[PDB]
Amino acid sequence: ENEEEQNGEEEIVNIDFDFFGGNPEVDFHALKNLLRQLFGPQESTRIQLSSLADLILGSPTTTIKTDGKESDPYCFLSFVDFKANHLSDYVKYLQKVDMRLSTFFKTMIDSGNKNCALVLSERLINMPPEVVPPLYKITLEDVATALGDDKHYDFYIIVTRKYEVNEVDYFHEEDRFFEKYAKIHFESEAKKGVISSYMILDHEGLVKSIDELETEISTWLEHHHHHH
Amino acid sequence: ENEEEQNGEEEIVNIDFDFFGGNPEVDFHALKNLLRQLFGPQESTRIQLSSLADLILGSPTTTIKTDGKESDPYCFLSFVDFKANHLSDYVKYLQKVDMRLSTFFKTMIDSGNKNCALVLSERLINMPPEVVPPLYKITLEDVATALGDDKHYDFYIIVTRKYEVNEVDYFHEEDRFFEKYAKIHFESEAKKGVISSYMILDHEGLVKSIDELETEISTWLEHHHHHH
Ligand SMILES: [Ca+2]
Repeated sequence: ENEEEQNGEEEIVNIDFDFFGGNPEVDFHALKNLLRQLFGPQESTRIQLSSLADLILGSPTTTIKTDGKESDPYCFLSFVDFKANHLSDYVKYLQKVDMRLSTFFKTMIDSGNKNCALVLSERLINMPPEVVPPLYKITLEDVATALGDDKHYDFYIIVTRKYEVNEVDYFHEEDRFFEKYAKIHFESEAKKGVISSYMILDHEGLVKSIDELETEISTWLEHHHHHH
Repeated sequence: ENEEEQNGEEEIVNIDFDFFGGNPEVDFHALKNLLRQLFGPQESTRIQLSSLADLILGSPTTTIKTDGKESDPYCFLSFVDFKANHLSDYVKYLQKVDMRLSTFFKTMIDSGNKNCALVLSERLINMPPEVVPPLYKITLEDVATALGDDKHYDFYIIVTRKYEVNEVDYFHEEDRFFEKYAKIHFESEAKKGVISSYMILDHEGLVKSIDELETEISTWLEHHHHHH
């Protein structure tokens, strides 16, 4: 059939970071395990991660795969809509994390017309951090294009994880910038050296964070990995 | 059948630069046309380019393809062995280019112990120049791995092309660095605004040139496109 198969085509390692929309036929298992990594072994027992993975797969979502469209995602970003999922298990969880979250939802979001995205972002720890700017730009475009009129979310709820080095460092280096612009930031006590961290950002702050995150490599990736 | 085909897999453009060994079953036509571009319309009538492309396909050669292993190379680098091909049409051509190349060949032949690569390097003008450091590193490894003992060629004869701006500029930005380290470098008179340029480098000068050429992006490519 294909005379280039089994004919020296793998002599050179070629690791490519290809971006795909969330695929409900392929991505569920790997997404569920990335959520387990994000929330950690204790909080994973407190969230229905199967339900959250299903929600993600019906939401604006971008994955990164190095082993083809058929393979597992090694990184994803998803913007889950708060108001449309206001009765979801994950919203139920977030309402109980801290009064700052429940107060924000009630007073800033339920109060009026402002829209809130629940950000789910995780990747295997060997994934390069320079994929993050193109990842956010593509997924933000998914929202803006579907909403039309260059609209966007007003606020973003980001859950992430940090660690004690014996000093605290970041699994996701972009969180350094998110923290700089966060309207609200708080963290749980460390457990097994890992800290659960919660940030509320407005859209201006999110965009500023991604701009400040840009490197020569992430700009290169944006030029080669983008919507039509 | 592949259920991920015709299922949203092209929503995001993903341009990747994959590196392959020279493929005699696929690459001949494109290599010959890249040789025509390299030598130009006048000198192409003075070289048997079919014979040269055949020599390239039997030599250490790396190509870059964006459209898969079955597609045409858009960039290649080849090190053709001088001594093994010392009666070839291409050596005959180089001997008559200029007394400065003929004198170098004589000094080499008479030495009896030095090895020289005939470097053939060309790419479509839309290819990004940052691919050049990983392209050279992979092809040099082809030589060193085959020979063992970290051995390498002593000298490299590079034919290239430059152009008159109406000032002289480079089709291959790496030539600016090669020129600074060249054992011998001379150029023919411009024809139709295009200048034929001839460089002889020793291995130390070639290594220094590639190191000077490295950028954040070319180093990124090296980390993701390399031998096993
Ligand atoms: Ca790349």
